[PDB]
Amino acid sequence: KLGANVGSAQGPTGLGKYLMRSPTGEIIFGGETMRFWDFRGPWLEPLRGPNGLDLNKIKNDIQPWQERRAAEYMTHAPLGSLNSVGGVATEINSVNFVSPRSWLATSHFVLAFFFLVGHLWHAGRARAAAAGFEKGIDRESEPVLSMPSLD
Amino acid sequence: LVNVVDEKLGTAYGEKIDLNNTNIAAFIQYRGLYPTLAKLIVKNAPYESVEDVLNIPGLTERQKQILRENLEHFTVTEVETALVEGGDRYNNGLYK
Amino acid sequence: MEVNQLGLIATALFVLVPSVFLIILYVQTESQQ
Amino acid sequence: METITYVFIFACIIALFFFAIFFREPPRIT
Amino acid sequence: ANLWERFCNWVTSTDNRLYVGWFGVIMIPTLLAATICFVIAFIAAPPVDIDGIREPVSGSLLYGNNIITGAVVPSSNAIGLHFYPIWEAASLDEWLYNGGPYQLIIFHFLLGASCYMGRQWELSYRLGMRPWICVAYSAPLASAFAVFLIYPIGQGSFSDGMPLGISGTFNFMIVFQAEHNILMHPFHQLGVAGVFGGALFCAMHGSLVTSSLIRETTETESANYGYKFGQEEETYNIVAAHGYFGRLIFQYASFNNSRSLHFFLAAWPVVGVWFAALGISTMAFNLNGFNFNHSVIDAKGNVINTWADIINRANLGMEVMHERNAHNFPLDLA
Amino acid sequence: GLWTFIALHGAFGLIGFMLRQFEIARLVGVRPYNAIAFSAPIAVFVSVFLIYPLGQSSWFFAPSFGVAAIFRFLLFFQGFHNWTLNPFHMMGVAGVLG
Amino acid sequence: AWKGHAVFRNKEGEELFVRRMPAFFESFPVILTDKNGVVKADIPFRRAESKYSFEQQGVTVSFYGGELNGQTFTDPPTVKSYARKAIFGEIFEFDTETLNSDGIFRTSPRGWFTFAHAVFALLFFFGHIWHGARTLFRDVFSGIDPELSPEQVEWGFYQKVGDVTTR
Amino acid sequence: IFGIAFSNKRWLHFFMLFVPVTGLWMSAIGVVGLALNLRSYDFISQEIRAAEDPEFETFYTKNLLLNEGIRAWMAPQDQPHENFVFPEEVLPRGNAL
Amino acid sequence: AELTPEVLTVPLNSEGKTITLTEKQYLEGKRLFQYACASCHVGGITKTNPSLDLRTETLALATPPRDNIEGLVDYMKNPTTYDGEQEIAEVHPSLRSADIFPKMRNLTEKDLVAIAGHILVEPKILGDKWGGGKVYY
Amino acid sequence: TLTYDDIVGTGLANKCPTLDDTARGAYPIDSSQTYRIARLCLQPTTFLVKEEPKNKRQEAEFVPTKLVTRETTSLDQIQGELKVNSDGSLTFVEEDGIDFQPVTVQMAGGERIPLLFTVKNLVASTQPNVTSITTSTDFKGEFNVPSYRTANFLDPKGRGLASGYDSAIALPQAKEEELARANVKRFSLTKGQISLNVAKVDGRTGEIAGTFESEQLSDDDMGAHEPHEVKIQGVFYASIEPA
Ligand code: CLA
Ligand code: CLA
Ligand code: CLA
Ligand SMILES: C=Cc1c(C)c2cc3nc(c4c5[nH]c(cc6nc(cc1[nH]2)C(C)=C6CC)c(C)c5C(=O)[C@@H]4C(=O)OC)[C@@H](CCC(=O)OC/C=C(\C)CCC[C@H](C)CCC[C@H](C)CCCC(C)C)[C@@H]3C
Ligand SMILES: CCCCCCCCCCCCCCCC(=O)OC[C@H](CO[C@@H]1O[C@H](CS(=O)(=O)O)[C@@H](O)[C@H](O)[C@H]1O)OC(=O)CCCCCCCCCCCCCCC
Ligand SMILES: CCCCCCCCCCCCCCCC(=O)OC[C@H](CO[C@@H]1O[C@H](CS(=O)(=O)O)[C@@H](O)[C@H](O)[C@H]1O)OC(=O)CCCCCCCCCCCCCCC
Ligand SMILES: CCCCCCCCCCCCCCCC(=O)OC[C@H](COP(=O)(O)OC[C@@H](O)CO)OC(=O)CCCCCCCCCCCCCCC
Ligand code: HEC
Ligand SMILES: CCCCCCCS[C@@H]1O[C@H](CO)[C@@H](O)[C@H](O)[C@H]1O
Ligand code: OEX
Ligand SMILES: [Cl-]
Repeated sequence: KLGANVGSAQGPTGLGKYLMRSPTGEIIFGGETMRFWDFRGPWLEPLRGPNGLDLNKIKNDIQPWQERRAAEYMTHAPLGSLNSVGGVATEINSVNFVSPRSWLATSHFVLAFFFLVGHLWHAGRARAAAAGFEKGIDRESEPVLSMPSLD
Repeated sequence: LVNVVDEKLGTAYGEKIDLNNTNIAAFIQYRGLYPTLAKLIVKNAPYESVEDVLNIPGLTERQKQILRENLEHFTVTEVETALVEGGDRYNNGLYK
Repeated sequence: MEVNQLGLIATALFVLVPSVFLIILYVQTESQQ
Repeated sequence: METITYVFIFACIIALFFFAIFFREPPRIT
Repeated sequence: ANLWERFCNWVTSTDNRLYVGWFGVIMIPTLLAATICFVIAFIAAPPVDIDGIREPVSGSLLYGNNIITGAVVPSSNAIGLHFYPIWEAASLDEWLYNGGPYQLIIFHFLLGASCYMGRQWELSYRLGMRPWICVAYSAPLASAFAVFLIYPIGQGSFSDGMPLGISGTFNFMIVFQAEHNILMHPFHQLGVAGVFGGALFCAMHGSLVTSSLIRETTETESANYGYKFGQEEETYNIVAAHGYFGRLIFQYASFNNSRSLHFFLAAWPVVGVWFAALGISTMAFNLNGFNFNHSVIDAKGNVINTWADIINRANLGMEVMHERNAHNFPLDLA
Repeated sequence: GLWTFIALHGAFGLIGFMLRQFEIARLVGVRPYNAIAFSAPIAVFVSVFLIYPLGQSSWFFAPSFGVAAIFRFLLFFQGFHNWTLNPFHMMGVAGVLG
Repeated sequence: AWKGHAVFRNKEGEELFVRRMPAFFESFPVILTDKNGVVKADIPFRRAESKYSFEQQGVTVSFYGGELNGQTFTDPPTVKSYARKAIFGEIFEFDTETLNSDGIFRTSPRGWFTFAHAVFALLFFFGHIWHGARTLFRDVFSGIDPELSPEQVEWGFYQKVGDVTTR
Repeated sequence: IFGIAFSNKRWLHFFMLFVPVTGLWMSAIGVVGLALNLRSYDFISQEIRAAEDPEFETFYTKNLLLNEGIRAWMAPQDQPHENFVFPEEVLPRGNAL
Repeated sequence: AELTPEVLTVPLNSEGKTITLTEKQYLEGKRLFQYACASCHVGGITKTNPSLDLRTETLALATPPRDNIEGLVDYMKNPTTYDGEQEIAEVHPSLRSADIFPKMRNLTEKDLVAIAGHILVEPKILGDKWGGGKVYY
Repeated sequence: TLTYDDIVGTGLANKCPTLDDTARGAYPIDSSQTYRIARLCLQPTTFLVKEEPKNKRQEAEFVPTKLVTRETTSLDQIQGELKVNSDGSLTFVEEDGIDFQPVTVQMAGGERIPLLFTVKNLVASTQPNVTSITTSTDFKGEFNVPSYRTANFLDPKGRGLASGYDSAIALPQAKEEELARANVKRFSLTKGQISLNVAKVDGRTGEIAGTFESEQLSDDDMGAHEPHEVKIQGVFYASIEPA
């Protein structure tokens, strides 16, 4: 809007400040978000052409609802503190926000992990109990004593 | 061996809005310039002299008044490649 | 790289003097009946 | 020289692993 | 005895100097791949464009690193979470520029170490042991997953995986503090209680057992010769150690039961490190440490700084300097 | 004043605790390895809370007694001392994690 | 040789003073204030919103005493060189060739003496603990009494701990 | 499982005493060094190379940039008695951030 | 220091008339500001366009001037670009665009005044912190 | 007609359109009409770096290199005015487009050569009296090659041009003169030449394609070292349309 030709704007690194190529050539957003070019969303796809982000569509066809949606989503990034201070870790208190996505992902990663542990616990124990040594080694029948030494 | 940006700080560029080099955000410093005139001004750079800014095609009378009112805040110096490449006049990597 | 050249000998001795110490102690332990 | 030193020390450690594992004092039950 | 049966018997044999087992069948080649690639890369790999901005970082010894600064450098930010095996590269030179060795090493390693856990269960079963040593090992393992895999997944790039190097590790920690304020996260704090506490109980137990060694030796010989491998009788007096420690604190803060004591010794650091791993794994999804920035305000509304605010100043230093050429837009959203 | 109060009474308190380890060990008849092991926390406390600021300009740069205050101490040691690069710290980390 | 005392002035002729480097800092920004401590010039990191650059403020340096006595420099790069040195205090000419000096500060014998002796003092504390323990516990150095009665270490048996005459 | 094992219980428990105790003592020595700012701050060879060669980058130089950030951004509030006034323009910052 | 009537006295209009807010008004303004604005304007900056902040000096140099209650209330009804040249209701929350910015729906005139009041008072309290960004955190 | 989902991940996104081999036609130029290049696409296929002799009196040659920064090399969506000159020649003036790509190629021995492959501000003209673009038309022109890094770029010790330290802060009392070249960043702006050989013309659609050769300098790392001469060969596509 300020008059930049975003297609030809060279960033400090030499990669495009706004637009660059993915490792397979698709036109993608620049800066760190180069990692996120696999992202697909209803607000972004109208700017997409066969080769990725289309510079003519970018120049001519960006609608206000897209600007709105991008502003909203950018300012509701799933970053926030445990006491629900929204934003990067260095942000000041003001916005009471943690994304539902962070809550759901973290909760279920924790649960999934502990359930993997419960699986190890109970599978190992079930094996031991079925074989008959979950309460410990029989002193009079210690298997290792019947085994040849390793050296 | 000279840092040309530091050097330019020793010119009028370090005092006023250089129509040929200064990043567009600077135009926020004075009433009426940002974003419309600022865009027109950066787009039609470079300028041989400050009052050339009044010759931009399409300017309304209002816009010319605003410009005339701000000519003292403007300067021109030689275009510095380091300052104008990279689209840096539109976004020079500085935010807050 | 402009490393400090004494580093080499400093490292060598650092490894060798105590290692040798241990080796002596060990070998004369093995040779005891 | 530094590189040679670093890699040498490292190589000695791997050799030491070998001897410590395969040429250890056998644990003997008593 | 047919060939498959013979092979299975050898694989699961309790007579092999190193137990192989079925988990070992996966473990050995993957760990060997990870190890060989790691050694070769640590010594000789050319610089890697970790942050995808055509700014290669030198990790190997031959390219100007010592043991402390050296690293296998994470794969490029341009790759993100894309799978980058050697055969996806046009050449080895490309693969190396973009940090392929990192992916090869951490995938082979994570597989290998998972199988190492499985193998601990497995040998325990062949030997007629109880099964849960592997559960203790799940804590450092989960930690390795957290920093090599989960955190990249959440942040969308292996370029944010922990580097395979000492100084790289420090880099990862500092940036993590900037972006998640991990110090202020209770899971990291529980982690610190886990390892501080584990160290403490390690010295504690060590010192108490050592303090109550039954006299079996003369002063000119190592007390260690007073224990003989496989002897049936205990080598220290747990009743004396208990009398001592019980009087050190009070009687009911001391363990008289060796089983419950040793269980405690297992549980404390394992649970603690589980929380540490969960900290990294949940901050992977940007649920970050406590934020009390400008929490204390005076009657007028002046910010009254607390130590949290000083911490925030340090964090800001880290944030603004890290990856100094990689950001074009004002917020670092991953 | 409370900072020196706590640091000093704390120092002598630690001395007292180790003396207690020796005393009870001696009464009960065990070897004093618990006390000996406790020499390490005392070395840490004395070096971090006393010697370190005594080398610096003032007590100000000692650690403050608080959770976040200690976190600040950590971050300060990274930024000013590059303490993670220190092989003595590294040995400490090996000791604690090991 | 002493180069002489650097006196920095701005275009208005105010004397400016370089903020000296605190011992804590491996590196330190170059900041010049007036006598009242107000920032009047500096060496900017980001140039694009710089207000206090030597070039904007017309900073000069004049030397009094030492080898540069009577001289005044006005070109920004030179002035900035001297300001950089000025954060270290008085400015000296050094021979860096003879020893192939690397430009990085080293501590004095005061530093090394202090370090060595604080460290040895601290380690010898451990020596004291170890040998004191050995002295006072000589009887149990190789281990505790095989016949240590459980009731000597269990509670209440003796009124006084470790005193069998108090059962 | 691991190739080597304890076979001596006394040595095992002594070792459990030895490891963390020794670690803490070592860290203590390092901090005694930091009392005098006798730091392990730099690798001189790295700095010489990096000073001369602007394409040379390691995790060590990266971390120094982080430290410089920490110092500049935290010093004025962390050391109020010094009265550090650091104008925005002198604060070290990468692009955008 | 405290939140005095002096602090709570702000320009009502460009003519120099002033209005004195209540403490309740100011706090309401803070709450409403957090509710409808702070996601972009936390601390008086602008996350989606950092060039324009909410410092009173910036507001004063806007067209038409926004460094007073009427200017800010008008802005929340019908926002313009900084030079007044364009109406930006379609991309900036406003009463005019309460259909596409639904949080603006439950805002009343009274509320707009409170929010305005907060925006004008806060820099009198926080000084450089207001609109200063991370440098002053 | 392919879509983004057909193409994504294939490498096709970095390739220029080709024309059928039937396209040996002729696209008529009406010297009274103004034309436009609606899309100019340059796909490099080879990167050659001029070797640098020791005796300096022999001949320097261009050696082949290995591309290590993947399918991120093509210039595309370049547009600009196509003017008919007094003498019947056509001049393309580049207005805008994705007209640069950082490229790193590697030489035998492992030396990496970064360059800003670009046609920024390309002005290119044909032979005089072009009544029709044909397979014998060719464009020759000049373009700007700005510094590979722009002014904000910070080197690993945090030195830069528009930002950063102005000294080697890790060597506080080193003699500065020896470090001048590394401490003082310089922004180069050089020129490059390019030839476009038109090999295919669809006169019906105004589409042309062919091969190109461009020459330019590589990265000088902001004045820290000498750049290399780079020769770039490839194919190009352009669609002409009346404006
Ligand atoms: C699927 C699990 C899940 C998820 C993702 C959420 C998510 C949310 N809840 Mg809900 N909730 C849940 C289950 C969940 N909840 C349960 C079980 C209850 C009954 C207690 C509630 C009752 C509830 C109320 C009353 C409220 C919420 C609210 C919220 C929101 C704010 C959360 C917050 O601030 O927490 C604070 C964060 C914590 C308290 C962290 C807790 C850390 C725990 C204790 C660690 C435990 C780990 C593990 C289980 C222990 C292992 C031990 C080991 C030895 C094995 C957030 C969207 C709030 C809201 O905004 O509503 C609109 C709100 O007011 N929740
Ligand atoms: C234990 C043996 C083993 C295993 C599991 C792996 C695993 C891997 N190798 Mg390694 N490798 C090995 C030995 C092994 N390697 C050896 C001996 C060599 C020397 C020749 C190598 C040399 C090598 C190179 C040079 C590379 C790899 C790479 C890889 C990764 C990708 C492999 C792939 O795409 O296969 C595809 C998977 C299959 C063909 C098998 C799937 C078949 C099943 C039946 C169907 C799917 C079901 C699914 C797998 C679930 C199974 C669950 C199970 C419990 C039943 C993966 C981590 C690549 C890498 O690291 O990328 C970064 C890579 O570049 N390997
Ligand atoms: C892998 C992570 C890791 C690990 C394992 C360590 C480990 C360590 N760090 Mg390091 N650290 C790290 C990363 C790590 N660090 C990083 C990334 C940084 C940033 C540079 C630091 C910065 C740092 C600093 C600044 C310091 C350490 C120190 C240490 C050592 C502390 C030992 C200790 O327990 O003191 C704990 C304290 C004591 C043992 C003193 C005695 C405590 C008494 C007995 C408590 C009794 C209280 C009583 C019971 C009442 C309780 C009251 C209750 C209500 C609270 C230990 C070696 C310290 C050190 O080296 O000391 C020499 C130190 O000063 N670290
Ligand atoms: C921060 C980590 C940490 C804490 C909190 C800690 C705490 C303790 N260690 C003790 C023991 C030990 N620790 C040991 C090895 C270790 N200890 C370690 C690390 C710690 N040890 C590590 C890493 C090791 C490995 C070598 C051993 C071998 C022992 C014991 O034998 C002994 C024990 O009994 O354990 C069961 C107990 C000493 C009781 C006492 O002196 O009462 C007297 C109380 C006094 C003298 C007050 C001290 C005052 C302190 C020094 C300053 C004031 C502190 C404030 C009150 C609180 C500040 C809190 C903020 C910083 C957040 C106590 C539970
Ligand atoms: C760059 C490419 C590099 C390629 C390298 C490929 C190497 C392949 C050649 C291998 C030649 C033999 C080497 C092994 C010798 C041996 O182990 O014998 C020791 C015993 C003896 O074997 C025993 O051998 C006995 C026969 S005899 O006594 O040896 O004659 C037999 O009876 C018994 O069943 C059997 O177990 O072997 C075993 O215990 C079973 C197999 C153990 C294998 C363990 C592999 C562990 C690898 C870990 C990976 C990570 C390592 C990282 C570094 C720490
Ligand atoms: C309002 C709140 C509502 C409720 C909320 C609930 C919150 C969670 C409550 C948790 C309660 C857990 C009970 C577990 C009992 C148990 O494990 O018994 C197992 C043994 C048996 O005890 C032994 O008991 C034995 C008899 S028997 O086995 O119990 O039958 C006996 O032989 C032996 O001498 C004796 O020591 O108990 C122990 O020996 C362990 C003692 C210490 C407990 C350690 C727990 C795990 C370690 C802590 C984790 C780390 C945390 C911090 C990390 C940094
Ligand atoms: C599938 C294979 C997976 C494992 C393969 C790799 C295993 C390597 C194991 C280490 C072998 C070397 C042990 C020598 C020493 C040795 O042989 O010890 C053997 C010793 C046996 O103890 P005993 O109780 O039998 O000894 C009692 C008396 O000898 C006391 O005098 O074991 C220990 O003391 C355990 C504690 C030390 C264990 C230290 C492990 C350290 C890990 C390695 C850290 C360095 C790595 C640096 C990398 C650069
Ligand atoms: C993000 C989506 C925003 C929210 C939510 C709100 N504002 Fe905003 N504001 C935003 C932008 C991008 C801009 C710049 C607009 C432009 O191009 O000129 C603004 C601007 C303002 C201003 C003018 C600032 C000035 O002149 O210096 C004001 C006074 C303002 N915004 C106030 C405001 C209020 C009161 C809000 C909540 C009701 C609010 N804004 C929400 C972005 C966003
Ligand atoms: C362009 C430089 C002009 C001013 C001279 C630099 C300040 S003084 C300079 O500083 C050096 C340390 O860097 C010393 O080695 C040397 O002796 C001294 O002349
Ligand atoms: O990559 Mn490694 O670090 Ca996770 O934030 Mn964003 O990205 Mn980068 O910046 Mn900060
Ligand atoms: Cl970015």
